[PDB]
Amino acid sequence: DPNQYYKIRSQAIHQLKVNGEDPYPHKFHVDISLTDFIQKYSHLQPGDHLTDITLKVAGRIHAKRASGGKLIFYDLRGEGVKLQVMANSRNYKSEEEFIHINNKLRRGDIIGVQGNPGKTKKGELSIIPYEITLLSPCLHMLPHLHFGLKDKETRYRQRYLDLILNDFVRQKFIIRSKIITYIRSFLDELGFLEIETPMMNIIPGGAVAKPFITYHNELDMNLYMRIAPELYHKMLVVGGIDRVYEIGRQFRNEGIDLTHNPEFTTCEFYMAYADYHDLMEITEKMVSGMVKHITGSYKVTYHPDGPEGQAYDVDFTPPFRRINMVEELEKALGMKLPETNLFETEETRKILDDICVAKAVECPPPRTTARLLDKLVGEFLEVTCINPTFICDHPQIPLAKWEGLTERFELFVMKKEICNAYTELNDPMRQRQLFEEQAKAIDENFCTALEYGLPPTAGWGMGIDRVAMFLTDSNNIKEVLLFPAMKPE
Amino acid sequence: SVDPNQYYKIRSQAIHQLKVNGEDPYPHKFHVDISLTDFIQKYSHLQPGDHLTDITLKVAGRIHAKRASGGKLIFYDLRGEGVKLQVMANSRNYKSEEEFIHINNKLRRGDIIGVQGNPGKTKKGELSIIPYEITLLSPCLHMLPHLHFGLKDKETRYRQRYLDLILNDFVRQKFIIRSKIITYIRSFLDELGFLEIETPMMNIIPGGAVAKPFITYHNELDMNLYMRIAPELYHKMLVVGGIDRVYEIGRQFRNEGIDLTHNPEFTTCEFYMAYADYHDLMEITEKMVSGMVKHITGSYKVTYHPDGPEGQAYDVDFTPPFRRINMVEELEKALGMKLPETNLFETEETRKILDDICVAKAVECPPPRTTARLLDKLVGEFLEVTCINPTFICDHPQIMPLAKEGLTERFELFVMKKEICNAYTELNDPMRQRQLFEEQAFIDENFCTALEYGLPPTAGWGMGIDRVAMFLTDSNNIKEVLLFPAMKPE
Ligand SMILES: CC(=O)NCCCC[C@H](N)C(=O)O
Ligand SMILES: CC(=O)NCCCC[C@H](N)C(=O)O
Repeated sequence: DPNQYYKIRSQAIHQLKVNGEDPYPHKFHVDISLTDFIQKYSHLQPGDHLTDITLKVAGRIHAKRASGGKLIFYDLRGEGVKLQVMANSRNYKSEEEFIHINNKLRRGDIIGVQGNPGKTKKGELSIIPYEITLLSPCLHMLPHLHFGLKDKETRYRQRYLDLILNDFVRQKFIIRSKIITYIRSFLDELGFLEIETPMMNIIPGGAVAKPFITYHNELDMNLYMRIAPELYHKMLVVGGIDRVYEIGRQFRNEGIDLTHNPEFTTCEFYMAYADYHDLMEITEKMVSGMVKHITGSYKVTYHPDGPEGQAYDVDFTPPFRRINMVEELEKALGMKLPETNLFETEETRKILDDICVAKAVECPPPRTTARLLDKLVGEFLEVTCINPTFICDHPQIPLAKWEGLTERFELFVMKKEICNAYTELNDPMRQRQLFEEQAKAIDENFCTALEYGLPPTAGWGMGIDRVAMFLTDSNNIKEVLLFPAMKPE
Repeated sequence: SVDPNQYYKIRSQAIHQLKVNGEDPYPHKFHVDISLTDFIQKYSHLQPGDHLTDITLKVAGRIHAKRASGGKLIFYDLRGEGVKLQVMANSRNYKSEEEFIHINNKLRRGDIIGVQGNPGKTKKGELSIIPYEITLLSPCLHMLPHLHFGLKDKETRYRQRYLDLILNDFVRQKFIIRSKIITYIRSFLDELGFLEIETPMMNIIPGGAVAKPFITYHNELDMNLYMRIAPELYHKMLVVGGIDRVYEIGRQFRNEGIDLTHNPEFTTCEFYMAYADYHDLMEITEKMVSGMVKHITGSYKVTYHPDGPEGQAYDVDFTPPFRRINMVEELEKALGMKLPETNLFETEETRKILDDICVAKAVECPPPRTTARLLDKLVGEFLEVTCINPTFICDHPQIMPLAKEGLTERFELFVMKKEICNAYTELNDPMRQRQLFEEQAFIDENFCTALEYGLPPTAGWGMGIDRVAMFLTDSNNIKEVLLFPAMKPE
């Protein structure tokens, strides 16, 4: 069993220490990465052996296949590449020390290799070791070679084991970092200032979201983990920093599952003297440019239900489809809806309720205008948004800006919102009124800031984790979080 | 005269009157054709008296000064993006004389406005825009300080950062530099093949030690969580997983006192590199720091005022190579004497030798006068305060960790007598680490298990972004480099 293997191996390692062969006190200086070792010496023809060149490589042993006792082959792994170590007893420092190192090494051990490049008769590039050094043994039993960790729960609870055994996982978080790095580069080149704003607030945000509450001792007061940096960003726009963005963590005290995590990453930027239409060009350039630069093409494949399930083609080629919500809902329903400034009335609500019935689009027991419109929008518009599609001018039925239609777009990809933009409010009187009525159902410092004068501004937000899922062909959030929150063992 | 509250009430009335009259400024939208900065670059070559009636442009900004020059002419000092441009509102050139007076009498100091007009330069030689139409966009409802005065009261600057940014341009340039420091680090490490990662800020076990943590309660899991102080354990688990070069520039949290050099949240950078030791990271730190200073500021030489502008100015020279000193030997050379052999630093006999030394050289040490604390004060007064230029101080004795001949393998880089970053050779013996976590006043068994799968020889590196931003913005408290610093209750 795995526990016995662990007890046996830990004993053998303890014995190596008392014998003065402690593997850990060693430090190993690599002369060439495995990736570069391949590049330089992949041109050698079968049977080559560069006796003159001695180099030091390191990596993790994934396979050990003997060939009589005079020859052992190791599958040395690292950086996502493979390199064969052909341990030939003749070529080792001595026969006695060749036997001794092979006796102690097991699958999974970290080792450094000093030897000469070369290609075997079968033609696979190798390094012929003059000396192999154990640097850090693997004390636990790993799965059988071509087996691995299929159990997602284990993969998520032991990410280091997941990366040791599954190369596709490493490529995911490389993709994740390239997304964040691309956003910074795109926005920096537009003159945006990357900023950091408080993650702990003296009062909870004016938003529907159960918060993380923590207590500050010296202040004798509770602090609240942030849900978003918006109000800090607009205070800086008032201060004269016209273009600000922040790619940082947000916190929500809610339920954990395959699509929700208590901490997650968002990007927000605010741009003075812009409206939601100006941000549509920017969103199209960034998102499309991001996809092509990272993946090599404008067309991506996504598996909403797993590799075995259906596969959707997603075409990020510009221009992205644009739609005005009400007009397209009318065109999709084949009927004219009430004029947009009569959407608060109870007569319009009835009409929507009837429409949902007549087309078998059932609504939550709360059959309101907001909910009947939500499920109509979802069933007739959002579901058709396979390619990147801007959905704009949503009915108010409360922030944003104003003939009954909100100044805004949401960008949908694979039937889901990945980012959205708003034209911002700057009337300090109106912003105040919202706060005080919201507080009966307030940020005094932010109201004051608007009293000094916020210019016309446009806001923009994106959920990074969702974007990482769609571009890594992942269908749960635990695949794109290095150490996802997990329910108790 | 008018006090600030009365000004606010009058202005609020006036702006409400504008809405009553169908002249609401806020719903107005204004697209800018060119930024004030590019405006100056593109038309500063013009000569005095010029007026380009052939070009109409839309600029915008905040009114800082309004100077009437007769009944038909008004001058506005318009500022934005850290630059300034004069608006010469000549009633003759305005759309109409009646609209000209109407708008100018609404406008006050601090109002945000959009200007549509022609470039030009007056007879005195000030580049200006000649408005055809000025638009009120967002009025400043509060009274600002007089033009050449401002906000010197530090507390008001920190509590109302927007007003500090409106009135003080040196404040904008500080946070521009701050952002360039972080961006430069990302660029430097990204070139060396590092993977920028994100690790949990919320832990289920209190991390580290001697760091009172922020505690928060997760409702669904019915459990307490702890805000992180360092990402280190998560990083090394990723090195175990084969990601050999990782870094994270993120926020750390300490439940501590709030003062001019302590903030409950702060930014650190850490990276871990497999198959490297602290020596390998010395050349990396040197290149990164020297190149950073020169790139951002234009030279290796920086001037720092640790006591304020009207204080001693220090010349800090980042020219490579940085001075390197081994702690014990240079301490021996500075004190002019031989110290006990390094293996004997845990003996009462060594503690008395150091006590006798501290007394003989008037190195005050507050009880308890242990060896670790006696050595720290001797080092501070004979080495650390000598390090004006960037200086590596290395091989500190162990009596002064879970780090790695009685001398731990690390270097601290000191600038202006204080540590800006440090590096350690990491420990990878799992059997050791499991016992070393058994220091108390908990144990991360998940991290102990990960090491049991095998961590290669690794080296860690850590830097406080805030202190570095302080030294490069000529700031001497931490609130100057934090956009919204924590402030005691008002
Ligand atoms: C008016 C408004 O909704 N402001 C919020 C910030 C701007 C929108 C952006 N998409 C966001 O909230 O992230
Ligand atoms: C051995 C040790 O103290 N490790 C801690 C993490 C590595 C050092 C790094 N410079 C840091 O603590 O930030």
